[PDB]
Amino acid sequence: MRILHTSDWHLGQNFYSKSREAEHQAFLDWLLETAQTHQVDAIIVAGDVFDTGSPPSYARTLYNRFVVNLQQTGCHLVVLAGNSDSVATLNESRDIMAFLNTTVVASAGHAPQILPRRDGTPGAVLCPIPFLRPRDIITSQAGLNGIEKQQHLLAAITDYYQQHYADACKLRGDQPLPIIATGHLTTVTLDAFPAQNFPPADYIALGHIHRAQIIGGMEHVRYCGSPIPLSFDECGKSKYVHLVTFSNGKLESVENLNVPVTQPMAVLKGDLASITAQLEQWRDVSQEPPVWLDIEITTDEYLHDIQRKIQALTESLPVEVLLVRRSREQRERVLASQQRETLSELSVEEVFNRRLALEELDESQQQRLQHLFTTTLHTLA
Amino acid sequence: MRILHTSDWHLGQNFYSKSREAEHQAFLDWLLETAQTHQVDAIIVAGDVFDTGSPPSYARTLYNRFVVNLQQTGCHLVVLAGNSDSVATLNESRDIMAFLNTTVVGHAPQILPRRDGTPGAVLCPIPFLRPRDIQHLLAAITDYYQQHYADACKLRGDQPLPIIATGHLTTVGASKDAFPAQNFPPADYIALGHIHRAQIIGGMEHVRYCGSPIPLSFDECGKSKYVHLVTFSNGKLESVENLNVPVTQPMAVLKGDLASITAQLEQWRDVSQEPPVWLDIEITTDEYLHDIQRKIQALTESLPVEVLLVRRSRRETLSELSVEEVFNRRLALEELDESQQQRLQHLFTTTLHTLA
Amino acid sequence: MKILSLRLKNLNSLKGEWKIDFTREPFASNGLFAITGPTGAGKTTLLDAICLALYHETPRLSNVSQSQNDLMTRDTAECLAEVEFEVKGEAYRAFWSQNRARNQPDGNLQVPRVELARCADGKILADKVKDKLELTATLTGLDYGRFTRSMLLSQGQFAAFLNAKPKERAELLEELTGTEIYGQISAMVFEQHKSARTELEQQVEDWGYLNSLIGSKEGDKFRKFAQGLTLDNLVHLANQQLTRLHGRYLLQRKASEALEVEVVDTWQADAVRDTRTLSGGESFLVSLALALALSDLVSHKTRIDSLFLDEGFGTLDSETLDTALDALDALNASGKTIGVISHVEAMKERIPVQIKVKKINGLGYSKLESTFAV
Amino acid sequence: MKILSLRLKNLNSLKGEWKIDFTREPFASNGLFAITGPTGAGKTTLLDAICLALYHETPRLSNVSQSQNDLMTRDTAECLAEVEFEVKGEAYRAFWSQNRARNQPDGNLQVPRVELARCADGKILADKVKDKLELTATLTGLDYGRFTRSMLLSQGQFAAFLNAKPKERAELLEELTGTEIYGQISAMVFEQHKSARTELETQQVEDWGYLNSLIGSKEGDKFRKFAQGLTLDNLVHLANQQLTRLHGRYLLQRKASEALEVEVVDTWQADAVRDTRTLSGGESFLVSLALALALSDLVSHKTRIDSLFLDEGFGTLDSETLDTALDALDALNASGKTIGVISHVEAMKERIPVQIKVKKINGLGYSKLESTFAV
DNA sequence: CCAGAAGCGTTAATGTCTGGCTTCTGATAAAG
DNA sequence: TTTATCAGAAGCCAGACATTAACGCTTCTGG
Ligand SMILES: Nc1ncnc2c1ncn2[C@@H]1O[C@H](COP(=O)(O)OP(=O)(O)O)[C@@H](O)[C@H]1O
Ligand SMILES: Nc1ncnc2c1ncn2[C@@H]1O[C@H](COP(=O)(O)OP(=O)(O)O)[C@@H](O)[C@H]1O
Ligand SMILES: [Mg+2]
Ligand SMILES: [Mg+2]
Ligand SMILES: [Mn+2]
Ligand SMILES: [Mn+2]
Ligand SMILES: [Mn+2]
Ligand SMILES: [Mn+2]
Repeated sequence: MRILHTSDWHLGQNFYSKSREAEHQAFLDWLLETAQTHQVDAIIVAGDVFDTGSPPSYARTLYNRFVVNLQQTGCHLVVLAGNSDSVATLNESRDIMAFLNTTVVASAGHAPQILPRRDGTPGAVLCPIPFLRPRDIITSQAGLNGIEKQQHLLAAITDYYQQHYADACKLRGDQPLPIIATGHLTTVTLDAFPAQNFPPADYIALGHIHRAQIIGGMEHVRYCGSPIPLSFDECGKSKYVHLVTFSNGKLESVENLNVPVTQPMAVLKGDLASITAQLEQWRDVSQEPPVWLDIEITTDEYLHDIQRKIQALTESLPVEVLLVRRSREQRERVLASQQRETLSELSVEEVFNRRLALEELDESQQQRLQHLFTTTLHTLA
Repeated sequence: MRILHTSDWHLGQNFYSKSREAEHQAFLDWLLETAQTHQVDAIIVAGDVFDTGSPPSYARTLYNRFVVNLQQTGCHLVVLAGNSDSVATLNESRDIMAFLNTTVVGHAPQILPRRDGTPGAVLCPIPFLRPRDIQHLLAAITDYYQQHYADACKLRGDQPLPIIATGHLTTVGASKDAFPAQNFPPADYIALGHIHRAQIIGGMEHVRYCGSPIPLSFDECGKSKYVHLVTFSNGKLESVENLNVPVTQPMAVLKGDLASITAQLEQWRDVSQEPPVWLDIEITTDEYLHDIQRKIQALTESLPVEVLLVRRSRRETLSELSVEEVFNRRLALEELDESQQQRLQHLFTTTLHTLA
Repeated sequence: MKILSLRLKNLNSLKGEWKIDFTREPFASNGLFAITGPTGAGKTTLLDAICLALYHETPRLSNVSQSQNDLMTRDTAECLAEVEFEVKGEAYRAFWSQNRARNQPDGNLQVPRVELARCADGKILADKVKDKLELTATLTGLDYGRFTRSMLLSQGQFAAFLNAKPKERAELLEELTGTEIYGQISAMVFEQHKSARTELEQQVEDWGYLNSLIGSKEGDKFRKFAQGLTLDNLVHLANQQLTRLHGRYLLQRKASEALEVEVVDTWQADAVRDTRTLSGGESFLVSLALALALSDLVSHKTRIDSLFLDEGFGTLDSETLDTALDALDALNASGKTIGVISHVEAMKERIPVQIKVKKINGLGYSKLESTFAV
Repeated sequence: MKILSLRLKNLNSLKGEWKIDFTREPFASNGLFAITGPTGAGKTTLLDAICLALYHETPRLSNVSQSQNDLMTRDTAECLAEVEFEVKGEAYRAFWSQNRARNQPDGNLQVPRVELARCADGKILADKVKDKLELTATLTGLDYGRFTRSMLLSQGQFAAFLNAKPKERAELLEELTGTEIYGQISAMVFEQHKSARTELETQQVEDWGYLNSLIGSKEGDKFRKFAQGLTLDNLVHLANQQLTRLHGRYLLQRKASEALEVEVVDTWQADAVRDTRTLSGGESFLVSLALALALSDLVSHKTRIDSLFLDEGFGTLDSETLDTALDALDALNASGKTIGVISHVEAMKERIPVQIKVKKINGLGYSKLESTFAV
């Protein structure tokens, strides 16, 4: 039994006043495309299917066109609410979407269901658990502590998974069917989950982590990661919708199809001359999607209108700036001066020299600036 | 041929921070039930469906739970746009609803198939003709119903199917400039929206306003809450039955001074009404509005009712007056003259709608 | 809104965990209660946990976060503050707790945790800060800024309302009653004029005269002409709270563009004089009257049943202080539980219910009674 | 800078030409005096007439000019405050006065006739307003704000110097020393740089700009804050000794930030580094008191001043800290500084018997004091 | 019964500044 | 760990006021 495990779509996310509208749409056809090619029967998207609980109005149309165009294939789909979305937004369309093989289960305490296959045979045992809001399982009491409130939650979700797994043991019975459980949380600053407390399930898809990784050496627990880059630390990385085919009610394979990236992004470190060289690689070559950039300037110089120096570069180029950052975090103040000096006895030549020894500059600009400084002292005299 | 005719639902309506949740939820089950009683062909809603372009998140859940319950009826559903409803609020699931016999709306007309598969009638889906999308504003609306009547006449030809007309607009003559009632194209029926008062317009039976199926404001506390069940005879209208909806949330607009009000307050004493009865008390004194409500909260606690508003329709506060009058009060030190006061008055109401 | 209980631990000088309650054998009356103790040994701190657990912002410190948390005492691992406030019959809870990294007294400061739980069902409503503040605004009906001037009254702040910038006071007035459209129109009209001026870089007359009349950034002009009526409503409640409190003065809205209250001098035959020209005792009593009226303006929407206030009674006169205290007890004929913290020994003889705060003997901390310890 | 005599007429509730002198026998004894009475009897007015006369500005009001004389007692024609004081051994006299229109209780408020004259010389040293302001600035050595946060401390405003924004603290610290040139250097850096950068509508403007974020640009700020840090260190070194003379609770030290701030230190803890915004009320009053004394003692070398007028804040202490603070103030009046204090605290009766005890006329709306002072 | 002077009360040019406002870099809270 | 979002700071424009300088009204007051 094949399943496509993605998550973290983050639909309708504004990205420094830019959108991921066509950036999702050119993925969502590809996700629809690889379904019939690999003959999958039930896609799972485990979490963060919206950015905010009131998404923009097109951000449903990217999602509503997805669920109708799935019905050409007739393949099932499970949608789990993540931490990001308001639960009341996904339960807007829980009841109607049962007509379209789309069990969008938003709230906690839902009943375990049986996945069908393409021929109509039951394909998999599903334990759908969306992101547990802490209100939906635990009640607060008086007399608590600070740390203890986090630990009391952690035991509650743990025995919720032990309870929700035990329902599947009655529902599977004696048939050789695989157990698929979802969730939107973190695992192995003690705000995480211990994976040994996860149930003895056959495969547990998960979410909330954007780096696609195995966790704990158990291959049947896979953070599938985002299908597209949403940041500039993992921009140059790759994205993998997890393909898990099952064999005889057990696990066969974990295939990782890459995603064709439609919107190119890159990050640059260093100083302005190093940014000047890294901008030269886009000179002759052309880009039909305008490439975005992060420019982490680690400069020391003053650099009058540093956003204009960037703006002076990329006028006749197919490169788009989107952000620009500098290490403007530094301290500057007079020391103790051996705890004895008076300001009337120190001349202006001293405290100006006392102010320049705090920076990096050595020789050439210094003998230029001190002439520039002493012109001001004389032009009042 | 049975077709239900509703209009102006205004779902998720803010009502002085009180809700219209249980009003609709005790209506929507009743709505499909009468459709389940009489085995309707199709239902049409004549706009003003949601409240605003950004409805609250619960307001869809009544609307979708209506539609999934409509699938156990097998009846066609046609949803018309309104004046307050955007395209983007109804381009949300414009093709989700295609798989559930639910056509939603610059569109070609269509046929309504019956429960047994036969083509039943002819519909002219007419959303709100925005002048941003279409004297001159009166010019294009007038001939469009002549433009669409030939689209209505020639789509059937010699077929014995009745035509119904839709729309969501305003009409001259109907008590609460507008579309002329005498210029309507003589189709077999005209359903129409945006008028929350239920009445026949012009004296022709085939043109109608069914009003709102629920009371919206206190002032509109009329008992004439109807849904228009129409019947067709092989291409012609048979009749229209006005069906009374049940009431669930009673209101009471008490007027006068405290002498006449407190006498009316004992009418709801010891009756133990299971929904808290709502009020629009209209006091007529010269006392301060922030302190006249001090006596009321003790008087309303004993009764099983909940007050909603207090007004003096005759000092003054900010929760009493309207935006033009304080704007007109702000013209005390401003030279209104002739031209200057007219432009400010006309450009002001433009500015107030820009935030609307 | 009143307070049903309070818990804290290692807040400031009050080391260890302590928990006072407002449904016990003391506080069996709804009378006013005092808090004595040596000066600067945990006295405004018991009234600081009330601000902290409910709005994360003390009167003294601007904000507390993972950075810049001066609040919790040195060589302690965590802090917490927990109230039980009741509106309209139903209890609630709040729980702002913050630990240190690896429970070490010299470590980093982790992300703060909040609850806003219900006390009857036990269920919680907003486990995140940005939802907890806006779900206390719905609940109490009063925002943290409103709470600072219309409920609690901090030390050396009684100059809050009457010595504010007119934008500040007008904004506070627009947050209590009325609607935010009355400045939103000004903001939108400033956008209209900015657009019609960036075009032209009677077209002047489009947003020229109207912009000059009513229209500025963030709702200045028209919001002030709006609150120029709500102030004229509020001054009457100020008068009615004032005459039983201090009969020498009446208030009056001055007919001006910047809304400024104005004293009417009865002992000088209706002399008019500006409100900054008041004595210390008169300014404290008029600010008390104005805040009590300010709470009783939104009393029709939300009942506001509590009023804590710190030292202004050394500032008052020892003869008319008895008149002020008897008027305060006359305001205790409602359910307004009125907390008072000061040092006047005759006043603390008048106030029976004393939460005594014993300062430690050179330890460097403070304590409380064994009834409230935990 | 020690006031010798004060003479006012219709200040607020001191109707009828009330004068005091500190050359009188009860003030000639030591130089420590208290004031008591019912509230609103004009104690702040009595401490207000002197700053009105020396600067035409009060802590309560804003500006008493031709318009909006809110000071003057209701329904009288003229109000005037006049002072004879000393600097460097020799005496001077300031005289501020204001009429109504036509000697009537109401009318057009006229321009305030003022003067500043050397007493026992008959020499009108200053006649108009601005000349009087600048001449008493150079002749007293104190500005307006330096009077109202280092010598006179008004009630409820003692947290001004501790909790001002660092611009209007760097202002006071700049003016306190004779180093006001930085507020011209750093302004002229912006004057050169904005001209050079509007000349581009050039690596030289880049060097001007690299100076321009290395020092202050408009007003003083940056270079000014960098410069007064050493004077703040000198001031907290003085105030540390001043405060441990006062109460052995917290030391002070400067802090490593651009903003000219002072952190406190806890002797009992022995390792405390918190900001001053979380001090207690009584310790904040003692920090403002000792800090003001240190600021006054810093300019000891030129135009040394000897007076202190604490309006209120002693109620914020108790019989366990107030007594210690007054016992330390006794060491200051044993020195040449002659302080004064408004107090409602009856526990300071045994401390200070030298009173300017005032009275009210039965709730009529005026006041009076001992008729041995009145003319 | 009064005119000159002396002072007093009045208005018209100009210098500082308090208040929007805007442009910007800094903090804060949240999803990896 | 990074990304919207608000919050505070520094600088710019400007009208509002403070001040100074000049111009009639009243009043002793002398014959
Ligand atoms: N960072 C801190 N940690 C612990 N205790 C502090 C801290 N800052 C101040 N304190 C102490 O907390 C106490 C608070 O004084 P308090 O009595 O609450 O103020 P007030 O006198 O204005 O009511 C003071 O004794 C002070 O020494
Ligand atoms: N312009 C004025 N007209 C009439 N009365 C005034 C005026 N200014 C002040 N007062 C009276 O003078 C008193 C000033 O009291 P204040 O000296 O401030 O008291 P404290 O010394 O306690 O601060 C107040 O009672 C006030 O009524
Ligand atoms: Mg205190
Ligand atoms: Mg006083
Ligand atoms: Mn996500
Ligand atoms: Mn997530
Ligand atoms: Mn409508
Ligand atoms: Mn309508």
